[PDB]
Amino acid sequence: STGNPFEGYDIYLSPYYAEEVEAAAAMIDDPVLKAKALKVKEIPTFIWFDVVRKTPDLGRYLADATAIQQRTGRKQLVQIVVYDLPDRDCAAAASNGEFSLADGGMEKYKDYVDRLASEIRKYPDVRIVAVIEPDSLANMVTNMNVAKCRGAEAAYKEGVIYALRQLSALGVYSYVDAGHAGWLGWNANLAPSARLFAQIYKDAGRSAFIRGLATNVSNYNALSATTRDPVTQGNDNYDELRFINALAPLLRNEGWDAKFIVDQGRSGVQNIRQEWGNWCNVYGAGFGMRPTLNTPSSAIDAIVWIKPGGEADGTSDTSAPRYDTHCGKSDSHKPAPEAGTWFQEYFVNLVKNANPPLAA
Ligand SMILES: O=[N+]([O-])c1ccc(O[C@@H]2O[C@H](CO)[C@@H](O[C@@H]3O[C@H](CO)[C@@H](O[C@@H]4O[C@H](CO)[C@@H](O)[C@H](O)[C@H]4O)[C@H](O)[C@H]3O)[C@H](O)[C@H]2O)cc1
Ligand SMILES: [Mg+2]
Ligand SMILES: [Mg+2]
Repeated sequence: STGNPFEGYDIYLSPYYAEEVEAAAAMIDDPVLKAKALKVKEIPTFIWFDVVRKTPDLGRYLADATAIQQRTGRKQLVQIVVYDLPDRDCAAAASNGEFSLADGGMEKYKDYVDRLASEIRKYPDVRIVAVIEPDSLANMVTNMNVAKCRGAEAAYKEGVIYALRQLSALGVYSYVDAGHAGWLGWNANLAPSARLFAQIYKDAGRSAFIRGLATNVSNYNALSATTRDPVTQGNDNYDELRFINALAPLLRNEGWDAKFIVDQGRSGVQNIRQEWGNWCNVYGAGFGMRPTLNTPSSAIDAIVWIKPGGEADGTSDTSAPRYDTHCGKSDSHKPAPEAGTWFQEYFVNLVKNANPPLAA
């Protein structure tokens, strides 16, 4: 289709996240904060498939969404994240991941995608929006000095193209991850990013199902900054809107008229980072701008909550195999559990600090 893929759809509410929120609310003693916590389970989030053992769960969500659709007659849209490349998260320790290129990682990744595809095939009547491999391509632009990233370059591109070709053949709408304003928004990185995204789009066959890009995944940038965050100094693109408005024309000239979705899940509190490159469980974050199709620009299909607030970005335990020093910074919330696991203290702050505030 030509238009906004989200238009006219009810957004399927993650049962995984609802259950986490339900249990989290139960542990909050403040009745006001408890009631606000419970509102969060009604806010649409993206469902991450960060491990291949989760692929059968996609079938379960799509069956559930299909049943809701058939019961109510209201079209359902399921939001998912493809996040399992071999040598994943190559500039960091926190979200390492289960596949290694040293151990048949590439083939195992294709199989992971194939399993995702086999579930989608069983439930063709539900629309799916997928974010493709957060951080992957952003690392390819910026971190070829990092041995793991340099070694992963061919596999990242191959893997992302495979996923895109396989999902596009199933009518899945993809948004390829594109870092954020403080990553690829820098003039050092814009043009090279535009070139890379255009290349992936091309090699993936230029399917109309490849709708565009996703920004600010698991990050904290403002969409449109009322006051400039001191941490953004030197970068003219100091919010996601500016980043996108600088990127979109470049990418267009490079052969792709791309549309955008923006994570605002943990963007409610600005001015909370000592450095812009600090990403791990940043202290005092709040739930941000709610998912909506009323965006400030025609390039932007939707504001979304891609990273589900409350799930950790990485362990702060200096003894743990996945310990990354970003997770030990003075402006990280500590002690933090393993990436992807529930982080109660952190969730409690997101609710309390939410902007706009959550209602009862
Ligand atoms: O003015 N100049 O002249 C000039 C010259 C060169 C410049 O270089 C740029 O400097 C930037 C910092 O300003 C760097 O941005 C940081 O890069 C990190 C990766 O190394 C990212 O971390 C990821 O974050 C993800 C969540 O978003 C995590 O999920 C993931 O695990 C984690 O790895 C940070 O967000 C991101 O902010 C750029 O790479 C770098 O190219 C900049 C300016
Ligand atoms: Mg500058
Ligand atoms: Mg992460």
